[PDB]
Amino acid sequence: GKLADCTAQDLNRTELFLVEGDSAGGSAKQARDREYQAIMPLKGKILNTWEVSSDEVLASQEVHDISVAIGIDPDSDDLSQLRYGKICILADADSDGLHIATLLCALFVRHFRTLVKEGHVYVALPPLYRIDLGKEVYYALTEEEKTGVLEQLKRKKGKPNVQRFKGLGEMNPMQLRETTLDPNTRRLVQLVISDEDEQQTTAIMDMLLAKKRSEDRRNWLQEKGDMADLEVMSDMAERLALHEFTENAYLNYSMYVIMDRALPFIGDGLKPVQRRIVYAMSELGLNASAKFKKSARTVGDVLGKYHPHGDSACYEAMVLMAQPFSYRYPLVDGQGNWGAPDDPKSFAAMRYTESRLSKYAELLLSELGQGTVDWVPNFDGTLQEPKMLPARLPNILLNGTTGIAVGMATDIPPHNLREVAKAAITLIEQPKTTLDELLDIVQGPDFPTEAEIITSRAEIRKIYQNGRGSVRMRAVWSKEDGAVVISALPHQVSGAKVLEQIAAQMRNKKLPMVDDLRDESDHENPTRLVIVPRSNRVDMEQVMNHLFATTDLEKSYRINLNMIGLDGRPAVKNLLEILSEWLVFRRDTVRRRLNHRLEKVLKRLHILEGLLVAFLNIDEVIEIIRTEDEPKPALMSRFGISETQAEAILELKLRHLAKLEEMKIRGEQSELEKERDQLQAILASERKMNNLLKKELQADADAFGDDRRSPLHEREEAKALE
Amino acid sequence: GKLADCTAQDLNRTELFLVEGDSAGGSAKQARDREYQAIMPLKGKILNTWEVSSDEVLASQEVHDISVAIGIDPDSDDLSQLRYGKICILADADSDGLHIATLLCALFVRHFRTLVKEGHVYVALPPLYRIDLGKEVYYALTEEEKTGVLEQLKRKKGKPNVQRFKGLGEMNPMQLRETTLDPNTRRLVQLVISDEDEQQTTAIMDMLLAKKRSEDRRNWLQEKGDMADLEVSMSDMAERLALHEFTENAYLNYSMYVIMDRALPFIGDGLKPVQRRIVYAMSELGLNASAKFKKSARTVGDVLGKYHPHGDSACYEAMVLMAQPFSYRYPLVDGQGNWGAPDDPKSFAAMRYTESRLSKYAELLLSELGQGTVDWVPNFDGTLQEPKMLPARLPNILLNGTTGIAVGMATDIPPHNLREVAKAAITLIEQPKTTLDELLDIVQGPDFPTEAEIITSRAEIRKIYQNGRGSVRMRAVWSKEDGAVVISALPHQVSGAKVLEQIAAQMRNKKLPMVDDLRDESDHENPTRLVIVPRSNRVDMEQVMNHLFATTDLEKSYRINLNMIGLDGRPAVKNLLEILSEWLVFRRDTVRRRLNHRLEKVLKRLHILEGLLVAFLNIDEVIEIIRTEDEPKPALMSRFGISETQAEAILELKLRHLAKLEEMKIRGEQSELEKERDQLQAILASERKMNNLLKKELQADADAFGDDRRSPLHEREEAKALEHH
DNA sequence: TTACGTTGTATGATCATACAACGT
DNA sequence: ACGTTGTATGATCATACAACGTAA
Ligand SMILES: Cn1c(=O)ccc2ccc(F)c(CCNC[C@H]3CN(c4cnc5c(n4)NC(=O)CO5)C(=O)O3)c21
Repeated sequence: GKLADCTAQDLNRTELFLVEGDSAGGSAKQARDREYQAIMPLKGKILNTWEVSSDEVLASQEVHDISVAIGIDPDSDDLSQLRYGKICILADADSDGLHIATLLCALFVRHFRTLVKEGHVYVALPPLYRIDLGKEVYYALTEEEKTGVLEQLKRKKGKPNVQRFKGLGEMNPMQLRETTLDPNTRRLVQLVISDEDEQQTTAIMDMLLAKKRSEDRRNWLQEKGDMADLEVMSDMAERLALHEFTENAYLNYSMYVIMDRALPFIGDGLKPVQRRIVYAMSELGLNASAKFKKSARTVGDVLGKYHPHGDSACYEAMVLMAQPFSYRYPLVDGQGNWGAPDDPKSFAAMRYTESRLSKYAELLLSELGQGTVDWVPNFDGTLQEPKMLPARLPNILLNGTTGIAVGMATDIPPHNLREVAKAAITLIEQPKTTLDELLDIVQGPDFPTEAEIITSRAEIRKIYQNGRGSVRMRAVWSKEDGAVVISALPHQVSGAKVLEQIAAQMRNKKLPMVDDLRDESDHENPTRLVIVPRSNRVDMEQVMNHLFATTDLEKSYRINLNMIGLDGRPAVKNLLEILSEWLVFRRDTVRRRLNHRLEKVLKRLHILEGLLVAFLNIDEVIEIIRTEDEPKPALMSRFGISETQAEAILELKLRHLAKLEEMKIRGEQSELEKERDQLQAILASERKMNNLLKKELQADADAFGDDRRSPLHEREEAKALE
Repeated sequence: GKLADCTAQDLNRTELFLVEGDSAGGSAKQARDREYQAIMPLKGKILNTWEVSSDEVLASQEVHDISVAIGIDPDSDDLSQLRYGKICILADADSDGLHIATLLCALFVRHFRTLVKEGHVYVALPPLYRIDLGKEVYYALTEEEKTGVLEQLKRKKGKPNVQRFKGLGEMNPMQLRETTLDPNTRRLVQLVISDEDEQQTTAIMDMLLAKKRSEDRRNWLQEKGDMADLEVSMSDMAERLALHEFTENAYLNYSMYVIMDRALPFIGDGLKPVQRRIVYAMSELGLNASAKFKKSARTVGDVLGKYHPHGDSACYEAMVLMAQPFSYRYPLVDGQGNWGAPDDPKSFAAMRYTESRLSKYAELLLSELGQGTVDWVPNFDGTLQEPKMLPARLPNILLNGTTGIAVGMATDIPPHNLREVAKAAITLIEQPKTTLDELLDIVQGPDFPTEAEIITSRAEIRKIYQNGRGSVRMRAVWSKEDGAVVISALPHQVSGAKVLEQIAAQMRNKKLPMVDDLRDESDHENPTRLVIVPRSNRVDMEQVMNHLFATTDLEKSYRINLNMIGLDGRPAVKNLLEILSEWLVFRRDTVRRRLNHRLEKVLKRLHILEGLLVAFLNIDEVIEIIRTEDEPKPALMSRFGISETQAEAILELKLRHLAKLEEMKIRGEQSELEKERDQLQAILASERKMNNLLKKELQADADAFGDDRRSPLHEREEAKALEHH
């Protein structure tokens, strides 16, 4: 039993539901009104059928099963020949479910135009959130309706307990039946194109799901976001046009992917999943000095506390943060099979691996508790998570992330820590610093390989001025004992792949100067593959140039400095803009940290003053406590003391009545007064704060920095043979 | 995978390593000596190859990959020269790894006996424990001397720790190379079946790896357990070993681990270790019955990273089984999401799309956990503590029951009614010399979580509960409406869809031409409603029902094997009287421990209160001593004849407590604690008082958690109707 | 009369997609 | 044309082990 069939052929009311996965499929099949309804499970996502011919959809198995399970052949039939009466799209209310629904809708448009023109295609409106503040069960579908509860929430008892349905599997079968399956209360919407909106629907769908219209999708997203800035409805409708449903669903999915899935934040240089992973690891006490713990617990904590997504993506992000060959400055230190340079994805499983935070990760979490960043409730509302991290160094450039989203993408390469820190310090010293001065300090990307960067300085200047660009890297080809020994490989290049590519040269004998191909790599020499050419009359250097031109020993890397800025909007920024925005972020975080410490110092100083007042009149204070029935107001009135100070006096212990504790209090008061003076002076003068920032950056660079790994030297274009 | 072949054909020294999986495969491939060694991954276990013919081993991919990767066809001969000289087994030192090694050894002996006689079979001895103090690489596997190289760290920093390395994944590739792959430090052992002991080896292996002789292996296990007051000065280093020793020891270890830690429940809490770890981790997560639901992914991660060193899928399956009402008579887990269906129990969702919490019944296992009721043991990493047992207020081993299969033994404990078992326990406490028949007058028998009917006679049930082993039978519950048979209840673990398919198969084959309409009128209001409409009112529907019972799944049998781990720590088959008596002993022990814990707390607090009152009487002198003496504790002890803990309590008193209201509160606390101490000592001093308290507690638990019997017991005929010319 | 199918903790892996952007 | 980079949507397979009941 792969699908679910009914026990009736009456086309009047027979219904088929296309669900996301068998996790929801089980709930749908157990909650179904069989002989009336049917459920068809799909193995995950489907394929964009807009840019594929109607005769060529015979490769995927989900759509093949749909075609066998549906009367309509994939071509434009228009005949009735229908198995199930009503065809419904049952996709989860999350943005990813909306994307799957949009893909299914595109498939239903390019191949089943009759099923929409006749009016037999329906879309389910499943809820995503349930609010239970009492006997006031409330359901919502989107975050824009999960925030309208802040209106009728005029209660001070019975706190709301929001529950987010992770798709449909989280939903109980009876709840799913009542919301989206039982016709007496289900919110099914008939999707109609009609002659009035046929052209409009075709135009919008072509704009959305086209491989070449991505520019017009960027324009669409920009325009809608801009007019959303101005104005951030559901009228309980039984029918809707495709041009509205598909447009809204793809807008939601694109915005979610752009701002919550694939683009990093300028401050911490992390995508949301990475931030949640690091925060959950910190909350587990998995600091660099702690003992290793199973990655399974970390993944479970991330999924059950902050991230409502899959296991595999979280584990892949963890491995990427832990792999030295993927991250220039890894955030995770691991024990076990954490991948290999030739096969990065050959890592073990969360049951057979141990993980801990790296020392570098301290630069993202040292100031987390000192009111530095804003915090937001999690999906269930039972916890709080940091929206950002107090990055002491600009991790967006030191490590860099590569990601692809809807409309946009990003390919930020890593850079050297010390050089970027020096650039930031120079920018602080001279705010009106040109890009060229910074490029004289950073010189460009610093990949985690000992290979060479061959792109010219002028091209790098163009890339760092316009943002977009491409860099190129080569190999080290130094000769020892008359034999060529390759010691360093380009980034994301497998030695086995290079050997297999060279084997094409060996078999085709385009260059018959070779005499063997062996890999003598060992633990002492990480990569040692020896290629023995002819004698010393052939000038093998040009043959190496040809090999660079043909094989993967010289490769290019895209650069797209696209990120979410402090304004909350994606944008492409140059080196100067990135550094300025990160400096603003660091100044803000340092100000918040200083204010937090100042508040703590002032409160403790007030308490210490009250304690000293109590110590001066200890006998009278004890007499008042032992004689007066309400000693707190009496203490407040007699000594002109505050309620918090009176409570501190009342909470003093007998052991503190000794003179040594009084001396300790006096010393603490003196030190805290000096600290308060220093903090107030720093917060009052801009130059003092700039000096503090420069000192912190220099100290962090000296304590956590390292030398450049990939030297930058200009090289020729190579290329040969024709 | 792609067998990661080497770049050399020298048959003299080429080595192939069989690993347990690509998780360990990556580390092995990174730890390999290039063209000197090779690694072939295996997808878990393969098969017991002892009782399979030499022509039936070659298959699609399991044995075929090994045979191709080695060249030697399993023909007991043909020792050619194709791929690799030496064949090595790289299995983890854990009991499952020993099982894998035993299976591989069976495959290599029953079909490649020449490859062992000539000497080409080696076993790796990888370490399981790691001490990580310094920058001096340490590896060693052992259990008798949990010391050793540790002691050579009396000149560096750091305190002893423990790393269990899981099975192989936790090892770093370089660590794997140093331990079991690089010959300069590798500890490989050549497995040789000497010609002098071959007859003995075949005798042992036939005892071990036989589908039918495995049953009577309990005598081997029983003897080894009995001879526990003996132990091998260790096996030291031999550089070579006989299979008769290696296979016997490995299979003994694996069988003991499966019996006592994987498949048999403990008599006290009635739980297998994985279930206990799940429940404990849920309790430590605050997932009480009154708490909010949390994602099962977090629970599984906690179980795997804190207490259970095994796979996630098995843990999730056990959790789902504990949560399904149609699987557990008294479920321990309450869930939100797709937690399965009675017709498709394994159709549940995933731990990312489901929420879980402990059930109210689970309180009966954890309410007294925080006291001194149970023993605690360090976990695998040594950074936490785990309860060896749970303070079961009721005998969950009989109320819920578990079914499991292990090496040598198995167990099929059926569920029972809570109230009936509680009444039986109360009667046993009242009359210790109560016969089995008297208990059976209260306990009617098993109580499955279905409204179906139990048809086995009372005498047969008595025989089952007297001899332990037996079999029970259940028949569906059906009712006639409008002259048509309506089935309302189905037997346990029976899908309605399966019954409908079976009856439709009979209808299509026209075995029963008296039928006229087989319909499924099941709905949410009525869980099971299967309607059989016969062709008219002259058809003997009773005989057709008897035929269906004899032929379809409407009548099913259930094995009963009351095998469990007793308080002695040894598996045994126990009868109803033995189970009840042993659990009563366990409950008495736990209650005594709880009372002693509360008594100790009460006495310590009374001591502190006495010190506080003494301080209150002489507050001025105490304050003067504190303000004048640098070390006030000995001075207070000398002046007031007071204890060190009392002196510290006086020093930790707050100024707000110096008021008269706090003194009155302390005096009231003292009076209440004196009464509590008197009551606890009276209960602990008299057996009759403790027995009365136990009866009261059992009755209260039965009244708060009990329910009526779900499966009535009514005797029915043998059926066996129709199917004749 | 002899071969298959369960129950349940365990050993373990593999399959099809979206989405932007450039080099081959 | 294809093949990558990486967070995301959802699943699929081969076994051990005891003990009885179909069932062919
Ligand atoms: C994992 N595979 C393979 O290799 C090979 C083939 C294959 C075929 C179909 C499949 F469908 C799967 C996935 C199994 N089904 C996934 C479960 C596991 N899981 C989860 C979550 N969080 C965890 C954890 N497991 N494990 C821990 O230890 C703690 O964290 C879920 O939520 O769905 C497969």
